Amino acid sequence: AEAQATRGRILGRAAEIASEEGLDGITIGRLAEELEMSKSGVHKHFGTKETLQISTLDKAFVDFWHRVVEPALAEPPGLRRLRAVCANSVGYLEEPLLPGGCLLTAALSEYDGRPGRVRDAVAEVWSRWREQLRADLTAAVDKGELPAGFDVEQALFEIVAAGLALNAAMQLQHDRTAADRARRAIERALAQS
Amino acid sequence: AEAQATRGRILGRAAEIASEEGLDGITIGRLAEELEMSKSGVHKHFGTKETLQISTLDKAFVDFWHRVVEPALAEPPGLRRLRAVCANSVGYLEEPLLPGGCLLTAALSEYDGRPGRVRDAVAEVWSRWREQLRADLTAAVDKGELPAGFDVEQALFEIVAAGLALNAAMQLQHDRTAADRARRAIERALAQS
Ligand SMILES: [Ca+2]
Ligand SMILES: [Ca+2]
Repeated sequence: AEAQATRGRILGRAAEIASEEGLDGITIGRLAEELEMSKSGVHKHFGTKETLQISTLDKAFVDFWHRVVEPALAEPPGLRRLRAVCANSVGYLEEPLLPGGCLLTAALSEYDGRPGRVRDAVAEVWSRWREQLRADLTAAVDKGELPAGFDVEQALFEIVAAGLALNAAMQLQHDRTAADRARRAIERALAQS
Repeated sequence: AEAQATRGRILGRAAEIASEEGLDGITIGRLAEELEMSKSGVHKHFGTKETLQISTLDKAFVDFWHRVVEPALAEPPGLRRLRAVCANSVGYLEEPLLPGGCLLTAALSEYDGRPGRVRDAVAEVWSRWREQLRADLTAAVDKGELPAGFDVEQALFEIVAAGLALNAAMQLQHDRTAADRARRAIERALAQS
């Protein structure tokens, strides 16, 4: 079952490629060529390019979650966990796992005008991410760490916005100042949203 | 010189197509087929697909500027002009000229990992937009409408971030609540950044 290793090789290379070229740059044939494999050998892991595209998206999300959310679980729900998650996500955006930055953020713009199975998977991922942030904001109000009338969705909007702007600045401008601005924007989100 | 009209037809259809498919979905052959023209007839306006791609980006930016910035010039520089520009840009994002939303925002994610002439043009456009916002923030401090130690680049970061998040929410989620959140995020940007 060194298949599991081969699968990881495929998905790993696909995430790298897709982070700069887009998910639609991902075909069975492209990956066979990149890894000096037969198309047959790729096809036994992933039947269609859409399956490969979705599995690559999922893999990248798993790697992100392991770097960003899992380390934060050593903190209690609420502001403690939220601050940890946000510090980790900023870190991940300023030093991405993939050469083209955050694949989740890029897939968002690539697929929002592309109705179908891949876009539905992008929506699913973004939904889980937003919920992880929202749960800790909600917990923080519940625990009295934020005021009773605090607007959870406003703060969430602004926190996600900071991430999107950080990724754009890093990828387009190589602007390393954006991270400190994202950090400040996240604190400001917590102060009256 | 009904060529000028033909050019507008080409660029118009190209902006529509690119807003959902990306700028890399733009070829001479695609547009010839879309408009029932010869490739020859397209090629006399735009020699290469990169020229066509850049001209389409520019056209879309011109249309945006005419809807968003020009109407705001009836206001004095500073907060008056800034609020008008931001209200217009929010309006444009909730009711876009193109079916796939803001082309400038999409090109940003499409081309940041694609070094070359198109990406350089995307950078140029985004630079002009950021400067239009920055000039009015700077004017507002200069006029004493914002406090003396107000951080112009923080506010700018957060204002641009709100636009990026609004476009993502509109395009992916059809979430019409995002506009009111963008509006609130822009006011909050002006309050201590
Ligand atoms: Ca929940
Ligand atoms: Ca200037």
